[PDB]
Amino acid sequence: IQRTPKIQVYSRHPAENGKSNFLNCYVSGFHPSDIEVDLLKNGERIEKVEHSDLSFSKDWSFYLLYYTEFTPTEKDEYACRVNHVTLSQPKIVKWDRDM
Amino acid sequence: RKEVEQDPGPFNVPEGATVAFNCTYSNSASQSFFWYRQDCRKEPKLLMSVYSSGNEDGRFTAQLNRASQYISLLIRDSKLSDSATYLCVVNRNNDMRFGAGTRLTVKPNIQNPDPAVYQLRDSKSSDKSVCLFTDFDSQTNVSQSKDSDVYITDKCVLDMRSMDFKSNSAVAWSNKSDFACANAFNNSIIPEDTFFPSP
Amino acid sequence: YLQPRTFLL
Amino acid sequence: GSHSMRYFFTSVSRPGRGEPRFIAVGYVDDTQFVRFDSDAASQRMEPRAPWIEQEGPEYWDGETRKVKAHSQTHRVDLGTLRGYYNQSEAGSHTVQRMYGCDVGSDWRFLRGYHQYAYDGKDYIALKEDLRSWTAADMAAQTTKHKWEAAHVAEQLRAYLEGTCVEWLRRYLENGKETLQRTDAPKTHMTHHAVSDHEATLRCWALSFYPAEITLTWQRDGEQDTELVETRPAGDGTFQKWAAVVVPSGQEQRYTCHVQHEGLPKPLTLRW
Amino acid sequence: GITQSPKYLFRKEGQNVTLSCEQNLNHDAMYWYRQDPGQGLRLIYYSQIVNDFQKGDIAEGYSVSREKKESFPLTVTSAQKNPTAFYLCAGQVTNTGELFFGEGSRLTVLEDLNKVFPPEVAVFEPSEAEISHTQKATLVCLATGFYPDHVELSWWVNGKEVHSGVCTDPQPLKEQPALNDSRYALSSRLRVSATFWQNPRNHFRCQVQFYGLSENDEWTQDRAKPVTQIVSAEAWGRA
Repeated sequence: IQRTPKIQVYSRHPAENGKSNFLNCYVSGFHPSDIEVDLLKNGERIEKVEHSDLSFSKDWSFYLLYYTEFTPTEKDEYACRVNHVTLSQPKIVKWDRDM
Repeated sequence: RKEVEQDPGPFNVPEGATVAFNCTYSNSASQSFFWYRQDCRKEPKLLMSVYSSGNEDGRFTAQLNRASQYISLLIRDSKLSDSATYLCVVNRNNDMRFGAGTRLTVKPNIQNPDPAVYQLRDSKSSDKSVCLFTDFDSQTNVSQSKDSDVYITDKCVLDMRSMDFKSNSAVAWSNKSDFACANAFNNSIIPEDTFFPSP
Repeated sequence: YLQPRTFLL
Repeated sequence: GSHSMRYFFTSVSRPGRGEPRFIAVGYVDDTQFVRFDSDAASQRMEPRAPWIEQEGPEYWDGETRKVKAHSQTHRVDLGTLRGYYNQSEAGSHTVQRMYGCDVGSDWRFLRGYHQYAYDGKDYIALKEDLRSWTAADMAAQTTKHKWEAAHVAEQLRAYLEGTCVEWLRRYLENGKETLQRTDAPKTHMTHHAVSDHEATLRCWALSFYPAEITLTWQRDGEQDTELVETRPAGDGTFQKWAAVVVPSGQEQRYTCHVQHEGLPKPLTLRW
Repeated sequence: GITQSPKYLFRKEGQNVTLSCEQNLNHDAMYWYRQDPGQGLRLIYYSQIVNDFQKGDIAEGYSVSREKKESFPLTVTSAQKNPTAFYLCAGQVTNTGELFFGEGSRLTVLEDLNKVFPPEVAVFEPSEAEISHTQKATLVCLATGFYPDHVELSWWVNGKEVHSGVCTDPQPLKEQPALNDSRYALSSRLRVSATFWQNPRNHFRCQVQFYGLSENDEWTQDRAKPVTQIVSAEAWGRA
């Protein structure tokens, strides 16, 4: 069985311009455990992005959290590039301050 | 204490009696417990597994109390087949750690004692002779010889299940020819009615 | 505390 | 309140020569505190929380010898399930094992878990009565009756009901500042109008612990509401938002109901 | 049904020795315990999976290797703490925890190769006094003057081994207990009905298997080299 990942692009605190915040990409509910996740600051990946240890929920579906420190602006566009064995092409979920 | 501590013993009970064993393990996280039986100069043989329920296996009953961390084995109507050392086995991780053990020796109830010391001669020769102390009551303990040239054995319990007859025995011999003795088992508390046939 | 005992499938 | 300690295991087989990856993680009320990865150079049980850190040398040695023993068990479990399903060694399969403890506000034992999974599908699982098993497919029936004869659940019951709850209670005390806390959802509301006739109300819940919350949209007290999975913020607290698209002018009809362990009164939010 | 070899063993001081332990029941793990009188069983080495092996409480001075699932040899090196001692091999079923042992291997060290002797077996016939008094006949067998204490005694009645009505001594008897390298003695008894012994047609034989020197050991003494042999005495009925 192969389950497609559930992606969420959001921030730690309510995104205020100029305020030191965190950009989180929370991928969950995917199988197998092999997944590649990238964060796109203005279309390009960030060189230093730490992540959590891999684990799964009660339904055996794994979940990860990729985060990076950033100062949100209006001109900057953020997204989350996620690829998996169930994705024909990498999925890029753009970031929204309201979601 | 130790990781597995039992009773020092040994346990010398008459046939048919009930013997109770005890065992205390120090590791509260242990989860696998077993009682093992080991004969003299033999390997330990699994008697039964121990579970918190308390499994009864015929004449043997084992109980477990994880709270007090104590394991008890109960043997009812003990037969001569039960004469062995009973080891308490508790787990460390997946490895099993053995206790020092407690020994159970079952004494047969001699219904009709007939103590006597018979002299047996060799098949091939007659200058080599052995004294046999047999059919005495179980209350007699045969003591080793206080002499260098006489060799005495310990009480051996023989079972003739063809006749439902059980008999004790003790053998004594010597290297030099001048040992035709009824004085062989003189160092023992031999009965009064012990029969001594002439040479 | 990992359980001290390991069980095979 | 109600706490828990769980241990999650993942063993993915590598086709041919090469040691399969072994993953072990421990969670105390959805809080990771220990970890182990067979592809790391440390080769030891690594702490991911401060409370477990100061436990002495004897603790880490005993835990490492057991995670290495759990690894040697999962090596055999990979090849065993290969024969159960009649598979080749050239494939890569994932084995997932999880056993843990559950404990309520009374700090007494309530439920124990011990379940397996092979290639993302259920395999064998320990029932709530802790003395009978559940087999998913036919191959699982082979190990269901193999563990019934060996009384594996009574030997597991001595852990789930015994040692595991004792160490769970110990882990809660050592990390009281970051374990038994009940933070409250800093709820608010946003209004995004997609057009001049409709608008998307959205009910936020931020910085709450534990992850147990309920966001429901109701109109005048009375299910096509967009709800997303409870996501972590990273700082130890969680987030969750529920949004409903409403026609312009009828925002007074809709209300959001936030319920959480930290909240003494079930909140009702209105625009 | 795991098998350990050899059942009885003897090696000189300073000479290494390896005892094998294979299993045909497809066990999960293999263990190596040892027994010395006065204390319990102490773990030496154990292997949960092939190509692995973990130390025990007294692993210093011993070495193992689990290169195959159906073998776990233990090598008793020059660790001098091994006089007469019981080395046991076990096999565990991780689901049950049960340990299945082999018949055990007894290792004894000898300083002088000229201190090994075969047993002198002799079957002593029952006396007429016992036949008339108890209507029973007891045959006592004696195997004397053997070192090391590596013997296995059995009775054979009319070409068939018997177990009922036999009381062999549990431990051998030291002829000179003052020494550590003392020659041993073992006595057995076989009791049968008088009418059985009064029959000349019956053949009674006391067989004693001795575990001693082999072909790997050189012998430069006058007396015959005490190789692994079977010494037995026999007797017929008497009227």
